[PDB]
Amino acid sequence: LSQNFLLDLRLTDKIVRKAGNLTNAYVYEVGPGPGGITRSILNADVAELLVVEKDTRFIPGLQMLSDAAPGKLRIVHGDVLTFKVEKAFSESLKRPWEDDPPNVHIIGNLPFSVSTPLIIKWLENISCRDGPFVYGRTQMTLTFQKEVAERLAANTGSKQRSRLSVMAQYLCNVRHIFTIPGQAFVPKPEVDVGVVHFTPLIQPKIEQPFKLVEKVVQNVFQFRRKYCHRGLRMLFPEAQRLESTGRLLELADIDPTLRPRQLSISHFKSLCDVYRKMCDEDPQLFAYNFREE
RNA sequence: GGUAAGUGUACUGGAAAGUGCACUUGCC
Repeated sequence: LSQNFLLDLRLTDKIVRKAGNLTNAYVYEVGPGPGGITRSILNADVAELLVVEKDTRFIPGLQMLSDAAPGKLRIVHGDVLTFKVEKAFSESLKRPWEDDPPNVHIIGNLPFSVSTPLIIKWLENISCRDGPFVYGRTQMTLTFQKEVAERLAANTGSKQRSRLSVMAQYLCNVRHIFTIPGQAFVPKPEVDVGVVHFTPLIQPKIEQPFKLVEKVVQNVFQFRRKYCHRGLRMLFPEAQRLESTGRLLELADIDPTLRPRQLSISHFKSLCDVYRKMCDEDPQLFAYNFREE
């Protein structure tokens, strides 16, 4: 539940500029409380604004706008996590993948406790081209915490280079655009808020299943300041770990003295592609959870 | 020594913050 509100008509209006030209668009907004952005979206001449809101306190104020803008704002009382936007718009709007993005957009100012699990849920959806991505390469404009925004957009060798960097950037073009200060919200939180734009890639930079990249990225990054080989080890049961780790790094041409923050997405394609071949040869390797064995 | 803030720093795929460490400022 949200307890810090963005109501500056200057900042909500600037968020919807960064989403692009929406002048006949079908927009799905997830966050809206006081509808600050909601008002900003409707003044952009969208075709429809679909809006989901769990908190009932905000729905009378959203109806306030479904009448000041008749035939423009569809309201839904619901949970953005259970809600299926795959069926919220017509099949006529579905563009192919190797086309341009569709006329469907996601804009969102969720609580960070909702938006952080959800961006990963949506990243898996991009992988499977289902979910919000039945329409094609649906773009999304979301608010994360200043720090989380930088991790999604971080390049190699930087300090915010985390798991979220690779899980996002291999599937999406990611632009951390600007950062609103906490003082602009009401009441003020003890954090700053970043704004990030996602555009799904026609060809992902790793073509492996999402759960496979997940596992490689999770193990590379689990020991954070150390040699990246400290983490890649744990993909392999102890009995084969010495030989399977050396074979992994050598075939992928990875320097084991590299740190997790130093590995390009190219390095992950090589690690993932070779790890994919190891699981094809040993059908019971992929399930090795080192945490107990 | 115990404690609580603040600052810096490290980490977080469950970040409107949290935790470790260092220093500073107060207190017991």
